[PDB]
Amino acid sequence: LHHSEKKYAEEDQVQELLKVLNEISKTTLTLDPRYIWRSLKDLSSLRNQELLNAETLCFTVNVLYPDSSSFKKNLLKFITSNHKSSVPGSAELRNSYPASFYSVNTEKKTIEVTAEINCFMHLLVQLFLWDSKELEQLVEFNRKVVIPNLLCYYNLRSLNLINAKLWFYIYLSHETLARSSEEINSDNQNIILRSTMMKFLKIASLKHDNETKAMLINLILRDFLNNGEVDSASDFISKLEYPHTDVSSSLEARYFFYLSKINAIQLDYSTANEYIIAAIRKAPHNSKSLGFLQQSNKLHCCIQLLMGDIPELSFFHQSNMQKSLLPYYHLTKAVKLGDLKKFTSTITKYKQLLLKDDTYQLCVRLRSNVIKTGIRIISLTYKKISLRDICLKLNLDSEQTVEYMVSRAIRDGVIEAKINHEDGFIETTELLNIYDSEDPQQVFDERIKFANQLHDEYLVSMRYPEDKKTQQNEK
Amino acid sequence: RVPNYEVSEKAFLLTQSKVSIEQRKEAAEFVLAKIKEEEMAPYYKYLCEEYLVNNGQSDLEHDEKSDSLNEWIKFDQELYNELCKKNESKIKELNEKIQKLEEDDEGELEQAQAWINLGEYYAQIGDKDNAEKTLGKSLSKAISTGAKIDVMLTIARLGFFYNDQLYVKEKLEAVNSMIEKGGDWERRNRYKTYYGIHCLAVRNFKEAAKLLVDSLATFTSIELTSYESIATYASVTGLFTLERTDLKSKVIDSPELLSLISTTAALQSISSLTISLYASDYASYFPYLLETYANVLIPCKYLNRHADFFVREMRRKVYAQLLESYKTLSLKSMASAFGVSVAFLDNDLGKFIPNKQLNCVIDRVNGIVETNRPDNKNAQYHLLVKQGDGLLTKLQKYGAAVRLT
Amino acid sequence: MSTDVAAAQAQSKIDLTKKKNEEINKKSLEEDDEFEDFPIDTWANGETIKSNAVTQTNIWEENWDDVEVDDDFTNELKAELDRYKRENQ
Amino acid sequence: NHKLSESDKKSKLISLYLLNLLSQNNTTKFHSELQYLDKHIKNLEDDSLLSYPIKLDRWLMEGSYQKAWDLLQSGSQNISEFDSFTDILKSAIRDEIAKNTELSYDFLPLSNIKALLFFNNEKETEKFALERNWPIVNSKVYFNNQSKEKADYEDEMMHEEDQKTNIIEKAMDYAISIEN
Amino acid sequence: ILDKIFYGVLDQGNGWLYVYETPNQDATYDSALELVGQLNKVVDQLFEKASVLY
Repeated sequence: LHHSEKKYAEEDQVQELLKVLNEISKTTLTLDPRYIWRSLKDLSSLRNQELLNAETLCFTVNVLYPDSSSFKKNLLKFITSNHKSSVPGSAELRNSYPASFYSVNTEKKTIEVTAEINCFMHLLVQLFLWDSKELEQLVEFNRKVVIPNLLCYYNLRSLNLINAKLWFYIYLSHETLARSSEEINSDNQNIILRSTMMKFLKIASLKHDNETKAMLINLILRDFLNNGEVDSASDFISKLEYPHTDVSSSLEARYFFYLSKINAIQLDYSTANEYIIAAIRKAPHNSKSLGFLQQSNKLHCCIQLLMGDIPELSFFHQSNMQKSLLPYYHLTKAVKLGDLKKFTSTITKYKQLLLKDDTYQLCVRLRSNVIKTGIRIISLTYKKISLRDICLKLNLDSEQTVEYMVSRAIRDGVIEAKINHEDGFIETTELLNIYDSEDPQQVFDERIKFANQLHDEYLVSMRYPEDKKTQQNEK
Repeated sequence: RVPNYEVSEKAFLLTQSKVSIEQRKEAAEFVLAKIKEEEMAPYYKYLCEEYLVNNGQSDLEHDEKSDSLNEWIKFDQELYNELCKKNESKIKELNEKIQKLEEDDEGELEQAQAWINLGEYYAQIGDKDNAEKTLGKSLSKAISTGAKIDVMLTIARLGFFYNDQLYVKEKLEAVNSMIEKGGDWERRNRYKTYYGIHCLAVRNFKEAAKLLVDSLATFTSIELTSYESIATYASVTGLFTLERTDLKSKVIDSPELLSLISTTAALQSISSLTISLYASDYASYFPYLLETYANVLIPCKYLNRHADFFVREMRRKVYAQLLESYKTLSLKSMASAFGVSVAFLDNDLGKFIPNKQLNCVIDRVNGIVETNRPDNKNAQYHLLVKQGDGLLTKLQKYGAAVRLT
Repeated sequence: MSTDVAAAQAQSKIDLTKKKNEEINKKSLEEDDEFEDFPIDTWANGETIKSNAVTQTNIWEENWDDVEVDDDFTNELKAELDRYKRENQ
Repeated sequence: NHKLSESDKKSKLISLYLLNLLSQNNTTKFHSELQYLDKHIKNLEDDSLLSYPIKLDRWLMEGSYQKAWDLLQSGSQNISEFDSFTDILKSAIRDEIAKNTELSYDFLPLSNIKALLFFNNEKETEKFALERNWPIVNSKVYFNNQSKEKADYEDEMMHEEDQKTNIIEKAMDYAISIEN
Repeated sequence: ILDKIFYGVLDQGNGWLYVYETPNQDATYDSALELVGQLNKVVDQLFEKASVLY
């Protein structure tokens, strides 16, 4: 009745698990098991949410577990216990297999290939928590059990890629739990979490398993960003060598996004800009990825205003995000006019929203940038312009004061002018004729190398699957 | 059919209340005469939907605002009753005739044609939903490809009639598909005129120019707003798109524009401006700019979206051409040429210069205007790299996407 | 819901079973969907999204307006005002 | 937090710590510390002296040095131990504007130099000009000499082949990639 | 000058006419704009083909 549903779901898990199990027995493989595993990842979520909650319990009991069943059952008793389908034929069989973990073979103990099955059990329970959307203690129980289970053996290459996804969910529930509410107990537990992250990474270094390391790098960077220890993060990003190999296109997207935040705080607005446009192009378009994309687009707009580049007006209208980016739309206009008065009003008015996204910190820095941007307009519109006239437009107080502002802004060399003190005006030196200079040479040189590197990336990718078709039988 | 386009145009004056007082008054009386006679009562109700607390409202069959400067759109409860009477009676009689034809044999010709006649009655009175369905029956039945084009066009007219651009957009795509299959030139001329006005309502007037020059040479008047307005549309797009020389040869390659002479206020105001740009009159130019705003842009359905857009762009052009021809000017003289004061003149210029579609700078101490636009090898270089950057980007994402899969 | 032109990014990646759950994971990481929280937070439907014609809904090609000033009022005054200074000189 | 970790002394002590970092003249560190203070007290014990180090950072990044000099001037009515970072920050500003004026000017009279470097004594202006290595001869500076030095210093450091970037070398690079 | 029938520019900063008689617009550089123009069309069509792989 209820058992029928559990049994349909159970069989689903087993075929994906059985397939992989054969693959890793021939020699540990990475990307071929990963493809299967990634599809199973989605499946477990859609069945668990929509269909029962002791549906996880049935599979876990049926296989030979090391303690995992005990760990699952505690959670369910609390929310109203289910003990049904722990009866023979659901606690006696270990699920039909040919010999790989077959019921007879396993009970007799000629084999105990519990290994992959144990990893999959961890994934089911962790997913089921996130699907339920419950935090506090349920999270703490998940963290305590699974972390030392995996570290009392040196994982083989194949098992290791599974446990990176386990490290993710533990961390995410913990982080949001701290962001639920300030608690004196939440606070002390974050030091506990911090320690484990870096230790996981060191294991991932030893086996040079590329996707394990990359995923772990993301979590460390996220936690730094939330605690405001960017100082501690500057060092960390300097000692990266990020793999671009076995990764998922989701891993690569997150990575470039994290550099941009750190970069912005280190007043790297130049490399930050490429990195955020890069992150979006790996990242899928979907409503499933929307909260990721939002934060990326907010980050991008602000980066441009800090350059003085000024985002397009177009960016805000054509996106289906106009409400979320609504403050950024008004910031773009504020800097455009050079308006202190508008700008001060915009960032106060929207303060809290900005404060949630942790971009409130970036916005206050734009107060300088209204002044610098104001002066770049003024040097374009007028070749020679009195000191007083400038004061009218930007609501300034003295001639001497605006002279300091321009003096500093052209030390950054944005305005491309030079100040006449003795005559009372500011005279631009812009006249181009830079096609008589050697400048175009440099620019052309860079484009060519980018083109050549695109060839190299065509080479590594194209011929690699060709080889495989000669290897496999299809004649 | 033909009556629709006149009614809408006059109706747009009631939609606005930034237009002239005597003009809006006149337009209300015309619309009311044809509400009685031609059944334009469903579309009169459509006007209040387009408000709900907005000016131009006064309706008493719906929401009122006599605070509005329009108070000549007011409904009557005689009107509400006249609506309901004619609506029901006409649908019932006209339909019964059609039912008989369906009973009788021959559906290839007789029945499809009979269904066209329903969709023309609903087209007339401003029912879009009811027109679409019944002309949906004509298309279902196999007929001439030319007729199918004629019918889609009757439907496309109705989107401008309500002034909903999305409805046109959709429908003119089906016309483009069937225009080649018929291969008729009769309605090829119409299609360009329709599609011209869709391009006019959106910001691409370059396309609009290319379709509407064909419409001068040959005009197809049924179901399409009258030929003096079509001149006014060609002239609008002409000023925006072209520059002196091109503009001059366009309106001498159209004899008809000159021989039609100004015979309506909108045509007069646009044509005065056309001459002065290409003859390089600046003196009387600056007043004509104001006249076009008043008598073309706001009264027109499609250029009322372009009232602020046009005036902003048109000033760039007139300045652009003068500055390109000069290394330097004096500001006071440049102000006099147009007919403004010195200080006033900067303000307009000073929005155009940082967008950098005017490529100049202004000394305020010498009082000279410097022109430092490259027009050499340096300009071609500056343009090219933007495209070549674009090519880099296209390859960066597509490259990644195929390699990962 | 996509950023800028939707079809340009719809072709870049379509539906795949591998990445589908991973799309959720990134969104959950940032914490919210961030398009449905802003209306709750403001506690009324905005009027700053109706700040321009395009900002609420854009079925046009961007004007480059974001300041939207009728320029016929100020020009009319410019013409006449200059005329008077000359006449009373 | 919410058990003797929030303290009166903590608020006072963060105000001073922030000032120490800013006097190092790395704003890079400043913002990173600043991010941490958001999650902690910055709206919970509000800003009224934790406001001061941020306001100062803003007036230097924009480069309004009247507002900056003003704030430090009013930070000398903060006689307890806050007056001890103020002197370092009045010194730093003199150097900042002296870099700026290389770009802005090539000619200043002595009177115009005196105002900009925030000196009230003529001998003090001439004192800095010797040590900063401004050639003020006949009461007029020639900043273009000074730009040459700073540009020349950027070249002198050995990287120098590919910093200049040889015409010949570009073509060679292009060639080998095709023939790889 | 607006025709560019003799090029040159009218200088009323002082009241002169500069008389240029020199080529404007280089042929080679121009056709490179069209070359990029074609390729920007072409990569879209490769991406139409690559929709099979996605």
